[PDB]
Amino acid sequence: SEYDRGVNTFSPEGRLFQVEYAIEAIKLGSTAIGIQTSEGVCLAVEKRITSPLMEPSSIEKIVEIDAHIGCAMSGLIADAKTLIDKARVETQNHWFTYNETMTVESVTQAVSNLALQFGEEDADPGAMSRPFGVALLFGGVDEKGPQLFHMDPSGTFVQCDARAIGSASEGAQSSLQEVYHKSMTLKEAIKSSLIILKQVMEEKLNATNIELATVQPGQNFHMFTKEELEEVIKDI
Amino acid sequence: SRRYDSRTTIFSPEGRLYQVEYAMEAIGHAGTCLGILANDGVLLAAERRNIHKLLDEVFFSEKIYKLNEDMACSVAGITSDANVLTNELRLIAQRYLLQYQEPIPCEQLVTALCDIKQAYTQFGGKRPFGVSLLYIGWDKHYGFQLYQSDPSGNYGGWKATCIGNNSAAAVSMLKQDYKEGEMTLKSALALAIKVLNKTMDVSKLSAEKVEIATLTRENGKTVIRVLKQKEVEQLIKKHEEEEAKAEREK
Amino acid sequence: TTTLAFKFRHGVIVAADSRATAGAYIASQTVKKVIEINPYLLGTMAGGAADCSFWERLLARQCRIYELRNKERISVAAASKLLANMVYQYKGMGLSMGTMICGWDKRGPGLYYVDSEGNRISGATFSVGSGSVYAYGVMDRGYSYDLEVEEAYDLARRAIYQATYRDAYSGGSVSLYHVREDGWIRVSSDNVADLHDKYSG
Amino acid sequence: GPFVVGGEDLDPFGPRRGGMIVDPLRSGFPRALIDPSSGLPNRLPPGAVPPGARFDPFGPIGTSP
Amino acid sequence: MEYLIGIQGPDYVLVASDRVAASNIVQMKDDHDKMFKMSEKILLLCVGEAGDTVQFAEYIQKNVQLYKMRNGYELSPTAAANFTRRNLADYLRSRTPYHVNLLLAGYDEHEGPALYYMDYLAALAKAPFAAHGYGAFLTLSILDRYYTPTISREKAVELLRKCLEELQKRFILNLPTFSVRIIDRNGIHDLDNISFP
Amino acid sequence: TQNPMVTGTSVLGLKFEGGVVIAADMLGSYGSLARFRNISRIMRVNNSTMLGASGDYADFQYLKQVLGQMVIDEELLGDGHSYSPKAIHSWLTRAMYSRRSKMNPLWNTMVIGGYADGESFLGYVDMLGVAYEAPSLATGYGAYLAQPLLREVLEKQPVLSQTEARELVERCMRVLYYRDARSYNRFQIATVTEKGVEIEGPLSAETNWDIAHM
Amino acid sequence: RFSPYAFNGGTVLAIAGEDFSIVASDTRLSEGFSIHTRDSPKCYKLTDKTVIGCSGFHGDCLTLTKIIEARLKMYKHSNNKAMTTGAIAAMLSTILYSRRFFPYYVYNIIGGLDEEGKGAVYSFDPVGSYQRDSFKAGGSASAMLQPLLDNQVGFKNMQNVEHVPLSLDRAMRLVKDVFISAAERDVYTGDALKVCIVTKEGIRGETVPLRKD
Amino acid sequence: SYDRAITVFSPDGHLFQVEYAQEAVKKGSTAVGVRGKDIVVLGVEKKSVAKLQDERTVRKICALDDNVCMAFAGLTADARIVINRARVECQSHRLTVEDPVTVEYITRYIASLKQRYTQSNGRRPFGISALIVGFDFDGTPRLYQTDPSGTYHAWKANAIGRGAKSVREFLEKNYTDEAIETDDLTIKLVIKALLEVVQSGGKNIELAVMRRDQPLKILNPEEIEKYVAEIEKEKEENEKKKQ
Amino acid sequence: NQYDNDVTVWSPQGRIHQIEYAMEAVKQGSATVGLKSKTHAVLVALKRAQSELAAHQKKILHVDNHIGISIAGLTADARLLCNFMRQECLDSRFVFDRPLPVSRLVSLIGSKTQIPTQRYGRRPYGVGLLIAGYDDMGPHIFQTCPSANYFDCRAMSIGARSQSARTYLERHMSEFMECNLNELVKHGLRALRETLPAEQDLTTKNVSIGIVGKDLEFTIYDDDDVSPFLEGLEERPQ
Repeated sequence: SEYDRGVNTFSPEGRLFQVEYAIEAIKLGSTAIGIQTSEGVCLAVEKRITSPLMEPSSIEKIVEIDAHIGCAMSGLIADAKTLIDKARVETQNHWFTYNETMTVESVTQAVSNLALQFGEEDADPGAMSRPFGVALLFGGVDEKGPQLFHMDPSGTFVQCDARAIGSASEGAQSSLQEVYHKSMTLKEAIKSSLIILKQVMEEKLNATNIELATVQPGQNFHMFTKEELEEVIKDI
Repeated sequence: SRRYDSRTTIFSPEGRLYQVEYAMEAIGHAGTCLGILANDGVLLAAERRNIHKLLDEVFFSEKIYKLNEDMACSVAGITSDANVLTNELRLIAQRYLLQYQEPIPCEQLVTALCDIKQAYTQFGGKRPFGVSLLYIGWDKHYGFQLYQSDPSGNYGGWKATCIGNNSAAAVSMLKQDYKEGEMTLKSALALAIKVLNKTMDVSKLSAEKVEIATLTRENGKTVIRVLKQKEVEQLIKKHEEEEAKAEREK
Repeated sequence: TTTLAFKFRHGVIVAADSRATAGAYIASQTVKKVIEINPYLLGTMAGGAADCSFWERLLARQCRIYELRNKERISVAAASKLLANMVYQYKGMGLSMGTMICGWDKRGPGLYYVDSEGNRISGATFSVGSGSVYAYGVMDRGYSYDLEVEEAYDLARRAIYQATYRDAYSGGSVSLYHVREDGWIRVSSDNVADLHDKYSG
Repeated sequence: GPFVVGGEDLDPFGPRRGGMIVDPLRSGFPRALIDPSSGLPNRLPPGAVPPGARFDPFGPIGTSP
Repeated sequence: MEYLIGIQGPDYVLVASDRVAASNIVQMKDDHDKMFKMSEKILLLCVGEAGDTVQFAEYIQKNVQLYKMRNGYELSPTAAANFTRRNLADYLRSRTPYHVNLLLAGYDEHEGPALYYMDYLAALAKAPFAAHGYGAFLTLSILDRYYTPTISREKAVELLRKCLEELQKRFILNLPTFSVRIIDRNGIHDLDNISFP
Repeated sequence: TQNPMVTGTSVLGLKFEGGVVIAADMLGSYGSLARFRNISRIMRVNNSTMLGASGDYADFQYLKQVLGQMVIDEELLGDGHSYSPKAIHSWLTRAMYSRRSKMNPLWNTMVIGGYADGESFLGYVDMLGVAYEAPSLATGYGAYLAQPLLREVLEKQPVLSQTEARELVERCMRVLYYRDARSYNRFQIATVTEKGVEIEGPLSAETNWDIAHM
Repeated sequence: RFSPYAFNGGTVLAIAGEDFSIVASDTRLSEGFSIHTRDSPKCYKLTDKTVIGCSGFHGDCLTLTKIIEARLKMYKHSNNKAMTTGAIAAMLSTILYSRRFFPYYVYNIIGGLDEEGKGAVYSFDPVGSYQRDSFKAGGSASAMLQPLLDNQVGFKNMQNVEHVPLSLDRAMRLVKDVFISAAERDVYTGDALKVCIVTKEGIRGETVPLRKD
Repeated sequence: SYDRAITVFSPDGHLFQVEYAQEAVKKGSTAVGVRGKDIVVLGVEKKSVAKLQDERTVRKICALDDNVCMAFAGLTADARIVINRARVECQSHRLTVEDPVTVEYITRYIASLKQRYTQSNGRRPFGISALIVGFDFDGTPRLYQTDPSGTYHAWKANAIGRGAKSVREFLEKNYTDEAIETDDLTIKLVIKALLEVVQSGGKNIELAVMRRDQPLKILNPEEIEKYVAEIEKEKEENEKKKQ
Repeated sequence: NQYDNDVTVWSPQGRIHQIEYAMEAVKQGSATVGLKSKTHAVLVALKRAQSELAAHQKKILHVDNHIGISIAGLTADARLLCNFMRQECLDSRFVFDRPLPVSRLVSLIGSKTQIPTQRYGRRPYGVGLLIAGYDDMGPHIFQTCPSANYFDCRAMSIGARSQSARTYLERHMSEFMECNLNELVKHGLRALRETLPAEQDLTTKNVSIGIVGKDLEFTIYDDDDVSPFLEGLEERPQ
């Protein structure tokens, strides 16, 4: 039933079946929220711990692409590993060639150029047999100031002022539309992100249920520690 | 192209590889191969499924193949796949000897062939080899050994095992009758004869329907020899005499 | 070219000259022969300037990738091994590099000498370049593991100064670096004429 | 040939030659390589012109016998 | 030039090597170990071209340790020596040849002590004693004169000291210190360095 | 080409008001031997470009074939775009540099003359990929024997008419016949103008031998 | 045999000011004892703030300039912005090292303005070894002009001399004078001097005749 | 030359081949790993005891290096391939880095290999889950678990294979800081967790122990039976405290 | 049916359904309009935003100094095609030192996009392009299709609800030729606005303009550079 069609067949509506199925697969992931302000970018992801014997510190849904770029992922994290490695290698290659830092848009474009590079026929061994099942939120600070980007397995990437990905991306985006404004500060962005995460998460928000990282002008990628998270969740 | 593909290396909804199970059914339809490990040696006892009055005499053995100076194997399943696998086994043994100037340990050879089998069961789109193998040999690390390999690529060491037709009954008989640590080659041969007699119930046991090979150490050398017709006839005669004595004493 | 590095109780002292020559012609007197690979790793230039710069920049890229992947800084031994394996693939093709990889890691101060021929040796004191013999003599006469920081600075400066005095391909200014547990610092950059005034005078 | 670098910058004695910087003009690049016999009906003997001596070509490049 | 020497007794192998790493006319290292521990009872001693020695020795070491990890037991010294010879011979005619001179010392639980000699051309020879380098010329005669197959480890150390004293007296190279190791049924034991201050 | 076998001697180029003129002798030399005395070393590329080459004649024939095929393809497209003399010069430079970088050079030095959009083009390409434009050109021995006279005239008179350019070219050809041992007294003169490319020949130069009595 | 290289002459000079950069070269192309042409400038405009000077083997110079132009266009497409002078210098270093075993016989000097608006000058060896300098002479007359720039711009071997910041007019006069001296003593330098002045208002070219002998 | 896409997305966003590989893992024998303060214990159930089989050849616990060892549940041959590749990677890392691997590094390598086999043409995903334990250079005990999809996590105690849900519930109810205070306590905890799904009372248990800077040690049946007898003694102690 | 899953399978009616599905993919994208005068070629694209907090997707891309394109359909396919075109233009400038003619680039695009429509396991490029260029033949407007067919157009519109834009372009094609730059851009903006519902109006956020001409390189006006072109546009006639 799943081999009736190739990986590169269009639907009668003009959509590739596999890309739509990967978009569906995204909605099973944990919710991630990115907010871009004039003071920086903040990323918040639900860890979604399954068992208390599990160590939440081993879950890495926020990663450091470079000193000025961070990535939040939702969907199939094992699929996001290779994309994150490609992003890191691209940033290092750009530094080697040009002695400068990549812009967030160029990194997102380089990662998105890998999305549709799948297919059975006319493919080298080791090529991708299917699209990726992850949505990436790229947040960073470059010469154009802090910027937030969203990428999906369709290969499309756009700039976002504030976006949510994952299972609760519909309710969170509606909440993001109300709370967000252009004059928002970084502290306000973090507080609103944590409030929306608490609203959408099944379990009670705490210092181990979530990840939170920030990138600011003049400061590297910074992942919040447990004491900082405890301080932020003190009053919400 | 996609329409004609059989997808031989895909999982089933229950986590099963159908081609491997079908190859194992093919194994179950093959002839009985028996292996017993003793203190002073290890033997193979295969059933001759190639029987006909117009068939010519076999060169060395129909189902028992020498792999190197210290190892021999017996095959159950598709014959030509068995030929391919035995050629590959000999190649692996010679490659190890070339690299290290020492005879290969038995488990390493079994592991190499099982790796080839697993590679066929995982990728390539080809059907798996429908052969199960019994391995006997001697090496400086573990002495006399007996191994069994599956078309899936799974192997394991044994003291006594059987593959092919009526293998479950033979396994039960060996479980009942094999004595760990007390077996001699003579008692092992008697047990092999009785197990072949009981399992091959449709055809009465004769020296022309079974092939027996033993592996012994003789003054620092490994001796792999196939029992002659008179020797197997004497073994069958002793088994029948013991059976008649038991019948009288009951 | 004269580059030297030695380990003592307060880290690794790295010193170098700054003269680049093309035949008998001085192309530049302001060459940065100490390569700041990372905030924790240093390298030296001796031989081909382009070769050393390119391959140590590749090493810097590799170390940054390693830190990103493993979430931990690479060690001095691992970085030197990476550079040696990188340069061994082009052995016999004409690359001329002699470099010292200096840093501080979990094992303490580290100092490895890596050349394009394939050598990779850990040691206490090293000297590379055409003027390395004079620097070796002076440093060995004045070296001790129990040196004070200012004494180590003076020893490195004096050794490089003597090497530039005796070597025709060494000159310019002496660049001094100190590798400490929390990264390296650029100590100074003193012109050879000022050192001549200080020492002879 | 003239693209040698780092040989003499690493060890005072040894087969390798070259400074820290690549410069063909400073490493015996021919520049305008002219035969001493150019412009002559006969070829000059080996060693006729001592190196470092003021020499005027007898003709342009390409007129070597 | 670097110096290796191996002496095999009834139940031990004694090996030694110079600790000098030299560039041009300068000794860059005074304590440089040339012995690679292949296994719990195998030592590989390698000299030759810069870079080639470490690359080849570490490749062989990793392969031997991989064998031990995969099979649960260790390679015998004979098998390890033959594997090393096969790899060196394969690399001899390839695009990446290794110019290395090797001494393999090992103890086998069944075969006993063993010492193997390999030149850069990858010809393997089993010897009761062997040496490598220019210092081999000055010490192989002493070894021939004084070695006996039943030599004890104390007398073996004395004979090695005699060879190193001859190296001090007659060799033109400065080889002041030597690392000494012994392999027996209990493994590899590091003996005191033989030095000439 | 490692060893050129049959070679051509100097090729001259000169710009005038209204077009360019190119001259080359009709001799292919096998070493010192004048073996092929009726070959053409000037080709018409298209209606606005002409080409003359020195050096290996087989390589010149190969380049002529390739360039002719390119022109045929571009005219097959029929979209109103045609290769300019500058475009041909650039393509030739790229091809020569690519051949030189593979250690398999095309042993030729070519002169490209053209007239497009009311401006003359004169281009030089050598076997190493060295290219430039100049109001006058001369390869081989003409670089020493013909170039000084053209440069002198252009320094006195920067702009020449067609008649003056042809007369100067004839004088340079006569000098080359006098002083070049690989030259011949049978040459062609090719002109490109607003009317197209016109190749004239064979032509001979009037020679004086009165210094033989001195 | 076959030589894939030739020396075509040409001297390239660059001086970096506080708010300006000057790149200058002669326009004579030669080979052996002959002159290919008297109008062949060695200065190429890369961006609105960067000018490169290439001397040496002329075919390599042409190929390298074309490759640099293509790479600048590729960067502008991929990054939606123009390359900076330092980025161009690093990219050129990588490009030159890409041919380490068959080098571009090119002497490269990059002159322009950095991100702070200050003049920047980068000198390159044929295999990509480069550093930032305040002034540099490259080509056939580099050995003649470098000590004079050291004396006059760097105020070296001079005492009781104030290190006055270098002005545009003084730098232009100095460049013209040093190229006049080079044309006097160097046989490959002459027939013109082309000067490119990189300021925040754009790039300005100027031509000065030299002797033709 | 076979380039068929085997693992593809379903309309609901599911990778059916990966789910079937996980189902194949669910049919394997139960493997239990528990992290302690100074020790790491791996316990694997034997599905059946043949009495005619050389037990040394069917061990489900193996060492990847001198500091890392793993257990598995699922397809034995795929596990053998994965173990061989992990051992080769450990040797390569010891070569290039001149340092022994960390548990996280080899776990990452194994997980990346599995993910590669879930997204490459002409092959099916591995049908094994792994429990990778070991000690880092600083001496910190580590326990990781991989799955056919290629995702890994760190754990204090975990169980894979058949009956893994009940064993994991038992570990959740029983894993305490005072239950791993001593090495014998950790061993008894692992044996008790295994006993919740296996029969024969410790006869069907293969138990391994790895200590700080010590080689991996396999308990003989005598030690396992002694521990089972001690566990029965503690059961009788609970009985006497009840009444 | 059984003929709509492979690009190598003809139907009994002499049609290939996968190509038509890719054409539907093109029809799914937002509308863009291309039109040219005697001296200029203009692309006006109606950008779309995923959400109120998301920036509008790029629709006009730089190819060369004389060529720009506007995309409609799969964005990754559009980026692949744009990279191929950029490489072709760079190769042309490297080999011949002249800009690549627009028609020859469009022919190359068609040749490249025809290959996947005839090989098993490949799929048609699910993007349609409007190409604006200027060369020796003047300004050009070109339209490419997933069917690998391309058209030379006086004006064209592709994307969702492009039929109204095409009708407006049909009406005003007679005067498109003699318009100046501002008039031509206003005509294109009116055609693009014809695709919008009544409650929606053209603003500086969802309008992107690309212009190339005789003395003007290809330039993209996106947010604040669009206001001069938007200024002067009358209200919707309804």
